[PDB]
Amino acid sequence: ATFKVTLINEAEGTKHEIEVPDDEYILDAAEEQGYDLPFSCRAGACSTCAGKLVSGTVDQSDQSFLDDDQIEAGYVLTCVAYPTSDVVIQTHKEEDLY
Amino acid sequence: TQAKAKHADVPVNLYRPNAPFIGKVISNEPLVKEGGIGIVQHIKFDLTGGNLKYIEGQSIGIIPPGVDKNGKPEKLRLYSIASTRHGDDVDDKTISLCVRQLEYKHPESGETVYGVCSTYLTHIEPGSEVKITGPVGKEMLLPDDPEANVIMLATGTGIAPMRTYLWRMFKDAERAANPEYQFKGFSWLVFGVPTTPNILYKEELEEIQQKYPDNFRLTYAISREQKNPQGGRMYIQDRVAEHADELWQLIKNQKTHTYICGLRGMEEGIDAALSAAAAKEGVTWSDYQKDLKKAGRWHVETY
Ligand SMILES: Cc1cc2nc3c(=O)[nH]c(=O)nc-3n(C[C@H](O)[C@H](O)[C@H](O)COP(=O)(O)OP(=O)(O)OC[C@H]3O[C@@H](n4cnc5c(N)ncnc54)[C@H](O)[C@@H]3O)c2cc1C
Ligand code: FES
Repeated sequence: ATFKVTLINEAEGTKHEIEVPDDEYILDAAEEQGYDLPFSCRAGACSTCAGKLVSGTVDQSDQSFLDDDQIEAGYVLTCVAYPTSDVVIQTHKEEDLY
Repeated sequence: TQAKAKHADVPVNLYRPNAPFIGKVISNEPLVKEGGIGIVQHIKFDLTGGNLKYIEGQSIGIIPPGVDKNGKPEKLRLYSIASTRHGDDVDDKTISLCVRQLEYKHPESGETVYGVCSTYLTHIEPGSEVKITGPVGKEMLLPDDPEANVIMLATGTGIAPMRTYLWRMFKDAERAANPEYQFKGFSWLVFGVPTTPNILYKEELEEIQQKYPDNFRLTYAISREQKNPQGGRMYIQDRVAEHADELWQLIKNQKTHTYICGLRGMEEGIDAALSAAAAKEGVTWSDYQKDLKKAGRWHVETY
């Protein structure tokens, strides 16, 4: 499928609605969609691209940089998250950890 | 954190950046011999001074020293435990790491750059104080069933987690240190690497070979000195492709589990292989694989 991923931002007040195929990390999609996203290793191997889910679902089977307690809240890594659903999510959520 | 331990039996995150555990280094020996490509070195920390717990398949965080290079405090860099839970000395006080030196020419100025952390570890000094972060892993847990079949597709320093898998399985010591797990099943490791002398842990994984013909099979992929009949250097994807039918046969078993680890981009070639060999029996490997993650039988960690 190809689900809508509305990028919301707690600051400038962004609710940017984007479309993401079933086979593309949430990062690359919106990123090349006219939206410059925060990131670093782009390999599920750091926190730069951290995200805090609001409503929706993704797939986290390619990670292992990955606290069961952290992920239990709804935290995502945009550079490696496949929309398992229509996903609302807030970016720039890397300071919520540590 | 620190005292954060009250639930489950899997040691996960009994230590946090907000409560580092300054483990200390015991040894630090090469793993790529002369002729090899790059620097990859075995690093072993002592655990005394803390209550650090873990098992085989978990990840351990290392915190670098430094407060001046990008203004802010250094950040975590995660690594996979290269050792059983008991540690590398078959006790409970140690733990081993598999770290490659990261270097690349600058995107712009071409200057070779050295990753802060691994460049730290690789040149690390015995008894050099190192801050460790508790374990953070649950997607590469090793099942307690000796009967289970452990398929292991790793490249480069992705040989970490299979070492803990294979060590516990086939290490005499641990074999006696874990009487309640005498592996009688059949595990299979496909190992991709540029050079023979790049073959990390070769002279032990092969010792495990001649001793357990029936429980361990061992396939190298050496691109720089191995060619498929179609005239193309040997990558693990190429080795999988060669044994696709075989391998596909395995995972269709009931308790057969798969473990892939190593640098990102290894998984695409391998999904293509199983796909073709599985489609012949009529099935979408994407769908079949789609459902094996739910059943907890397909385990991927690629960084
Ligand atoms: C679960 C997990 C397990 C891991 N296990 C291991 C392991 O066992 N052994 C191991 O060696 N590593 C492993 N890694 C990777 C390791 O955690 C670090 O990501 C890696 O060692 C980088 O080291 P560093 O901190 O020295 O680099 P850093 O200082 O963080 O710098 C790396 C940074 O360089 C930049 N960059 C990198 N390459 C390029 C390039 N060519 N051009 C432009 N920009 C670039 C990026 O900003 C990148 O994040 C694992 C990763 C994870 C997530
Ligand atoms: S940019 Fe490092 S995990 Fe996404």
